[PDB]
Amino acid sequence: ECLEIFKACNPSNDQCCKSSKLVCSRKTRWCKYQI
Amino acid sequence: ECLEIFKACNPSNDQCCKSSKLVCSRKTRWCKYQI
Amino acid sequence: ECLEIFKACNPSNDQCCKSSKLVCSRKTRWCKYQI
Amino acid sequence: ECLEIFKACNPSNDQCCKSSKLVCSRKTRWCKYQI
Amino acid sequence: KMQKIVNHRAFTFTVIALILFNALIVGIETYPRIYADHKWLFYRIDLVLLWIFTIEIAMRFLASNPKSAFFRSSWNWFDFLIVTLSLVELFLADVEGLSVLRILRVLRVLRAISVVPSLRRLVDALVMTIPALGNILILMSIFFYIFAVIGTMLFQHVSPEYFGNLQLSLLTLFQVVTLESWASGVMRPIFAEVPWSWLYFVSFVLIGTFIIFNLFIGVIVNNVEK
Amino acid sequence: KMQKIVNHRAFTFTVIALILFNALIVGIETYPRIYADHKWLFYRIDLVLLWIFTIEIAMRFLASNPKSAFFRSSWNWFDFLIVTLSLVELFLADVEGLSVLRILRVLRVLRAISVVPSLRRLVDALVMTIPALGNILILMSIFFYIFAVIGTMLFQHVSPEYFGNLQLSLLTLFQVVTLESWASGVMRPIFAEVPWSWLYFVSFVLIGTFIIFNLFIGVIVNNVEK
Amino acid sequence: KMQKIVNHRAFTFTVIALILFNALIVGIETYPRIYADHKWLFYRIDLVLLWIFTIEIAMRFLASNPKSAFFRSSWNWFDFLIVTLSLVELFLADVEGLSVLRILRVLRVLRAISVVPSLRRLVDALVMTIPALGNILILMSIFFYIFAVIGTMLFQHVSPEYFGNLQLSLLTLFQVVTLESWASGVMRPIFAEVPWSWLYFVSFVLIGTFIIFNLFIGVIVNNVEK
Amino acid sequence: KMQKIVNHRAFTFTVIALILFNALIVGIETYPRIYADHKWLFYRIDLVLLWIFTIEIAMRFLASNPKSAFFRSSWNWFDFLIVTLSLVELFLADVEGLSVLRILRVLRVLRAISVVPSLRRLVDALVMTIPALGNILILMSIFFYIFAVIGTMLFQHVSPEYFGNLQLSLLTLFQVVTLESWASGVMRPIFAEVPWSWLYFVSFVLIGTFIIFNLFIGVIVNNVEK
Ligand SMILES: CCCCCCCC/C=C/CCCCCCCC(=O)O[C@@H](COC(=O)CCCCCCCCCCCCCCC)COP(=O)([O-])OCC[N+](C)(C)C
Ligand SMILES: CCCCCCCC/C=C/CCCCCCCC(=O)O[C@@H](COC(=O)CCCCCCCCCCCCCCC)COP(=O)([O-])OCC[N+](C)(C)C
Ligand SMILES: CCCCCCCC/C=C/CCCCCCCC(=O)O[C@@H](COC(=O)CCCCCCCCCCCCCCC)COP(=O)([O-])OCC[N+](C)(C)C
Ligand SMILES: CCCCCCCC/C=C/CCCCCCCC(=O)O[C@@H](COC(=O)CCCCCCCCCCCCCCC)COP(=O)([O-])OCC[N+](C)(C)C
Ligand SMILES: CCCCCCCC/C=C/CCCCCCCC(=O)O[C@@H](COC(=O)CCCCCCCCCCCCCCC)COP(=O)([O-])OCC[N+](C)(C)C
Ligand SMILES: CCCCCCCC/C=C/CCCCCCCC(=O)O[C@@H](COC(=O)CCCCCCCCCCCCCCC)COP(=O)([O-])OCC[N+](C)(C)C
Ligand SMILES: CCCCCCCC/C=C/CCCCCCCC(=O)O[C@@H](COC(=O)CCCCCCCCCCCCCCC)COP(=O)([O-])OCC[N+](C)(C)C
Ligand SMILES: CCCCCCCC/C=C/CCCCCCCC(=O)O[C@@H](COC(=O)CCCCCCCCCCCCCCC)COP(=O)([O-])OCC[N+](C)(C)C
Ligand SMILES: CCCCCCCC/C=C\CCCCCCCC(=O)O[C@@H](COC(=O)CCCCCCCCCCCCCCC)COP(=O)([O-])OCC[N+](C)(C)C
Ligand SMILES: CCCCCCCC/C=C\CCCCCCCC(=O)O[C@@H](COC(=O)CCCCCCCCCCCCCCC)COP(=O)([O-])OCC[N+](C)(C)C
Ligand SMILES: CCCCCCCC/C=C\CCCCCCCC(=O)O[C@@H](COC(=O)CCCCCCCCCCCCCCC)COP(=O)([O-])OCC[N+](C)(C)C
Ligand SMILES: CCCCCCCC/C=C\CCCCCCCC(=O)O[C@@H](COC(=O)CCCCCCCCCCCCCCC)COP(=O)([O-])OCC[N+](C)(C)C
Repeated sequence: ECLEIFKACNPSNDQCCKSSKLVCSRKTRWCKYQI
Repeated sequence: ECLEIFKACNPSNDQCCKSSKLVCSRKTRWCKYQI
Repeated sequence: ECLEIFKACNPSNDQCCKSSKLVCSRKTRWCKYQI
Repeated sequence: ECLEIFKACNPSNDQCCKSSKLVCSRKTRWCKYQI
Repeated sequence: KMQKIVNHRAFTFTVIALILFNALIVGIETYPRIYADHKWLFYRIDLVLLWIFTIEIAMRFLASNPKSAFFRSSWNWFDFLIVTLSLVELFLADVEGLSVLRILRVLRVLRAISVVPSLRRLVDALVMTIPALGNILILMSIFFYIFAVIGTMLFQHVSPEYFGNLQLSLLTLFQVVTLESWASGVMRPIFAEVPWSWLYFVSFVLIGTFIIFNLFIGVIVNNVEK
Repeated sequence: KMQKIVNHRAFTFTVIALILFNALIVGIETYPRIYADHKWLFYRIDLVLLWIFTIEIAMRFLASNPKSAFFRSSWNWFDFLIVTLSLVELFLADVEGLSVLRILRVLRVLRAISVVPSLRRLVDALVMTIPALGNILILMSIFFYIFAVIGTMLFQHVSPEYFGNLQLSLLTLFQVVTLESWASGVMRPIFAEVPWSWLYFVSFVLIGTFIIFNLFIGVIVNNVEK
Repeated sequence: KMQKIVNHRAFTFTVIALILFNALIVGIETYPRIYADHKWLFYRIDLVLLWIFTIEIAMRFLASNPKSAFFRSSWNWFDFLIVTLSLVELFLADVEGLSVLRILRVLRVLRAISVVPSLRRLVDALVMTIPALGNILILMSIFFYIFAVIGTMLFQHVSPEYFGNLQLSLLTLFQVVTLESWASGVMRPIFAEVPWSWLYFVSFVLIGTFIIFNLFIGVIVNNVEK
Repeated sequence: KMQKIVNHRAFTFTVIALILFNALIVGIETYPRIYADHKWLFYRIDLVLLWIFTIEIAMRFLASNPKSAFFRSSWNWFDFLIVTLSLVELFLADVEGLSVLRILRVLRVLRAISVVPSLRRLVDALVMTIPALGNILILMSIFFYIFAVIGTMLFQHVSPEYFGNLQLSLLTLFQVVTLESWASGVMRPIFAEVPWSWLYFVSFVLIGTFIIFNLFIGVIVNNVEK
């Protein structure tokens, strides 16, 4: 399952659900929104 | 006949009467005085 | 005779008496003192 | 014997006693301390 | 119900200490050597500081007449906006840095003016006395505009670096009212081509000064009197 | 008979809008790209503005005690002369531009000082307080003259660019009272040849300053008092 | 018992003469020619001066309420410390000169302010009126810090000579509040690369000035009033 | 017996006209073309002016209480000395010009301050208020001396053009209190070699300013009060 916002994502494997237009990052070591 | 001041003159054909020392121009598209 | 001070001297011929240590000039066209 | 502080030392022959860690100089022509 | 006296000298000095510490850390982080190494440490420090400031503003909000406005004080607005924009880096889009978010962390230092009573008291008047000027600012603006338009339309082809545009020359006219080599870098090289230019600068440097000077005197008989 | 109240807040704000619009248009027309293209449009706009300002001044004249002077107010004189000289481009000889008529269109903006009551009120005093200075201006003029003559007759052969003429050096002495590199561009290179010149500049820079400064203080005890 | 009146106009003027003579001698000794030759003479003069000043301070101490403090007057402290550090060259380690002891001999001249009653009276107020400023100094310090941090983190790679470090740029920001070619040496060459930099400088030069200026006015309504 | 009223508005205006005419002529004679040609005419004009001024001062002397002092007024002393030194060119040794006698003819213009009542009245106070300063001048002199000695003994080998001598650097310290490129021409190139020099200049520029500024305020609470 794809986690939402404020979720410890992975630099290599992006789990950021694309349904809510998200893009995992490494700066904050978690998932945030995309524009 | 030669028109006086404030008269829509022509850039090519100057109708500015020379009796009153006039010189037609194009800037204001009419006839004005000369000095 | 040699004239004293304030005397119309001559640029060529100096009449400035040397007894009173004088030297005729041309700037003021007369004789003045010397130091 | 080795003199202590404030003693007219010699530029060539240093009499500054080394027990009190002293070094004779020439600037003040006497013996002072060393650090 | 948060109706106890929770904000006293000790809490205020905790706040001040945190502000000074954030200032020190933002200062340090401007060294490349000292940064590359402890990057992680600096980032996590910043995170903790951000949270401890957010909860600070939150306590400030709640503990004091929540249903009441609380928004009268411009200061509280300042703190609010700073914390908001700084958090948005966490819950919004793409606002990493780009030479604009770090300025926010730095500006975070101004709260040192909000805390210290004397500083706030001073800045209050130092601001309120702007509308006192009012007109004179409009006069200087009109003069700047006139002189900028004229300088453009005249010297736009002789000195394209100082009077190239309506604004490129609005900058020259600003450097010339502070008197920075307006005679050795700005004018002396123009006055060599258009020989009647000595008017333009001289005239400006007089009027400009004459205006500025008077502004000065003004704000005196508005203060030294009372 | 034009004896009704035809000049009120609405009409004044129409006038102000027209002035601001002419300002904006004169600003824009200082861009070559934006000009070459819409040349005709700009010219015709200017024509309409000129007419709508002439009829403005005409209404101002007629509607208010025509047989009476109406010429007391220096301002009305200013507007009158501006509109006259700007119309003369239409009924006179050869006054196209020649880097002198456009300055008139620009100067047309100053009427923004005539309209706004506060601005007129301010400029009134800011002018009236010139004759207050009076003397000090004469003193500075005498000093400038003395120092310019001396600098000429002394350095006219060492620095022909700064002290070449009675006026070419009246400009140097002006750049040196504003303190623009008077020690690094004006003096330092002269002081290298005539070694006793350090007097001339130093002396000036003192007296000049001492004079200017006092002028300053003067206009304070003429204003801050009352 | 030293309880007679041993300090009167004559003794004070002896002290003043000695101070002026030490000033003259320290001035002279700054000429290499005049120094190499009479080295011995200069050194021995300095020795005698040092002793005659030490015994001076010693008399000052003893003759006036020894058991009493005598240390209230900051001045006596100044003289004391000067003489101490200057003697230490004789009874301590290695303190020949090294571009730091000679500054002490020179500073020895300031006692000319301690002796002359009017000078001491003046310096007293000229100092006491510093704490009056107080805040404004803190405000200027905060502003300097903010602007220095920002300038560093922004231009640290475009102008490494002016904004290279947190302090290397704390110097640029000082040269720019005095308005030394901040537009021709500091900004003009940066504004060529980062085109939005014109904000940074302009903003500074405004606020800075606006702050400084007000400080000025402040210290007036603190003095000209009373 | 010269006891009639021989000095009235008409005579005063004759004097003023003569002064202005001598001013104009001395101005003109500073043009080489206009001089070579009419040399004789200019010289004879100068002669007549000199005589008509000598007899002027002579009438002033005689007609007014000769046996009385008449020497109280410093002004009469000024006119006297000017006319004396200018005549001495006729009855003394070798004083043609040598870049020093012509300065006298020029200075002859200052009498325009003696004649005009308002100008004399103004200069009177503008001078009398110097002793008011007094101390502050001594303080600035002491500071200049200290800083000049230190700068010499420190930078005399790094910057021999600015700090070469006790006086060669007394000039640099004067150019640096007026803030002429003291950071771009004086310091920036030194600070590159002796890296701890940033103290010296900074410190100066602060104290110097702090002193000067206060002097300013001083002369205000000495005037604006009364
Ligand atoms: C009470 C009454 C108050 C009186 C006040 C009087 C003020 C009256 C106000 C007059 C308004 C001035 C009109 C400016 C016209 C600009 C339009 C333009 O052509 O821009 C050009 C670009 O260049 C720019 O980017 C424009 C930058 C804004 C101009 C800033 C000057 C503001 C003057 C205010 C001075 C304030 C004082 C100064 C000190 C603070 C665009 O043209 P282009 O380059 O050829 O490119 C093609 C167009 N394109 C880019 C769209 C594709
Ligand atoms: C009441 C409210 C207070 C107002 C204060 C607000 C500000 C007050 C006024 C501000 C405006 C000041 C304008 C500065 C003049 C600049 C002239 C210049 O140098 O350009 C040209 C001057 O051209 C000449 O030949 C000399 C003529 C002088 C022009 C005078 C303009 C009219 C001023 C009347 C103003 C009315 C004042 C009314 C104000 C009251 C020089 O270049 P050029 O001509 O090309 O020369 C040849 C070049 N070539 C070699 C390539 C051929
Ligand atoms: C109460 C008492 C008040 C006291 C005030 C004292 C003032 C006393 C007033 C003294 C008057 C000064 C006389 C100047 C003589 C100039 C004549 C001349 O030779 O010109 C030359 C050209 O050069 C020019 O074009 C002349 C420019 C005008 C001079 C401007 C200086 C005004 C000094 C005012 C300073 C004001 C203060 C400064 C700051 C505002 C012409 O000579 P030429 O080059 O060889 O060429 C051949 C001649 N030709 C050209 C005709 C063919
Ligand atoms: C009461 C009303 C207030 C008055 C205030 C108004 C202003 C007050 C005064 C204003 C005038 C100030 C004049 C500045 C002096 C400049 C000197 C200079 O540098 O030129 C020369 C100095 O020549 C020397 O040899 C040094 C002698 C000093 C000259 C002093 C002039 C007399 C000043 C008395 C004034 C009386 C003051 C009375 C005023 C009251 C330098 O060049 P040079 O000589 O060629 O050197 C060799 C060159 N060579 C290498 C090519 C050979
Ligand atoms: C009421 C509240 C008041 C608000 C005031 C806010 C003030 C807040 C205070 C903030 C404090 C600022 C922290 C600076 C961190 C420096 C540490 C450092 O890295 O140094 C570096 C060297 O460089 C140096 O030598 C340091 C020089 C001292 C810095 C001077 C700036 C003072 C800022 C005050 C401005 C005052 C105003 C300006 C005008 C007077 C060391 O790092 P490195 O080079 O990589 O070498 C390896 C490390 N090593 C050297 C140890 C081996
Ligand atoms: C209440 C107490 C009084 C406060 C007074 C204390 C001081 C007051 C404030 C002091 C701080 C002032 C900061 C100066 C701004 C500098 C901007 C700059 O030039 O850098 C960059 C601007 O980047 C841009 O793109 C333009 C955006 C403007 C930035 C505005 C910052 C926010 C200001 C809000 C402040 C809030 C004010 C609240 C204060 C109240 C330029 O470089 P770059 O971006 O890299 O450009 C491209 C470079 N390249 C070519 C390599 C790509
Ligand atoms: C209440 C108390 C007041 C406190 C005030 C403290 C003042 C205390 C006063 C201190 C007096 C300073 C002593 C200077 C010694 C100079 C002697 C010398 O060696 O000259 C040298 C030449 O160089 C010169 O020509 C000398 C020029 C005069 C020096 C001017 C500085 C005045 C300092 C005042 C500053 C005033 C403030 C500045 C702003 C106005 C000569 O040496 P030489 O080159 O090797 O050549 C061989 C010698 N020979 C030339 C003879 C053959
Ligand atoms: C109460 C009346 C008011 C007084 C106001 C009057 C004025 C107030 C004071 C005025 C005097 C101010 C002196 C300025 C300092 C200059 C230092 C400098 O730059 O030179 C050297 C600093 O050498 C160093 O190593 C740094 C040490 C700092 C020296 C501090 C001096 C003591 C100040 C205490 C003063 C006590 C204050 C007491 C005043 C009260 C730099 O050169 P260098 O060392 O050679 O460096 C290496 C060069 N190399 C590369 C070739 C190797
Ligand atoms: C706005 C008020 C002005 C005042 C006027 C006063 C008298 C007016 C004086 C002269 C008037 C006319 C001068 C004759 C020359 C005109 C044309 C010309 O050729 O210029 C020439 C010189 O012209 C100058 O250098 C201007 C002199 C500047 C005076 C500044 C005094 C400041 C007053 C202080 C205010 C403080 C006290 C308060 C008093 C207000 C330059 O051109 P050129 O020589 O032919 O050179 C050939 C071209 N080339 C340069 C490329 C080589
Ligand atoms: C107007 C009042 C003056 C004050 C005098 C004070 C003491 C007078 C001091 C010295 C007096 C005489 C100096 C001896 C040298 C004279 C001849 C000479 O050769 O000059 C030499 C140095 O001369 C200077 O550099 C001048 C020093 C400037 C002092 C400015 C102090 C400002 C006071 C601050 C006012 C604010 C506080 C208020 C106080 C008022 C230069 O020539 P040179 O060395 O031979 O070099 C060879 C030629 N070469 C240069 C091409 C290489
Ligand atoms: C802080 C307050 C500001 C006021 C704003 C006022 C209006 C704001 C005006 C313009 C606003 C925006 C300008 C449009 C351009 C923006 C981006 C840009 O490209 O800049 C351009 C021009 O930009 C400038 O030159 C800045 C103009 C300086 C105005 C200073 C006025 C001082 C007010 C007086 C205060 C005293 C009175 C009191 C009033 C306060 C430069 O970049 P470029 O052209 O693309 O060049 C290409 C890159 N290159 C440079 C390497 C070649
Ligand atoms: C007098 C009062 C001072 C205040 C201190 C404040 C904090 C003190 C800050 C720093 C203190 C010590 C700095 C650490 C470095 C020291 C040694 C050093 O190497 O210097 C270095 C930097 O040093 C500077 O650049 C000086 C910074 C100037 C501060 C001016 C602030 C004005 C305050 C505003 C007053 C208005 C508000 C009112 C507040 C009063 C330079 O040397 P380097 O980097 O090694 O370079 C190698 C050699 N090289 C240069 C040839 C390449």
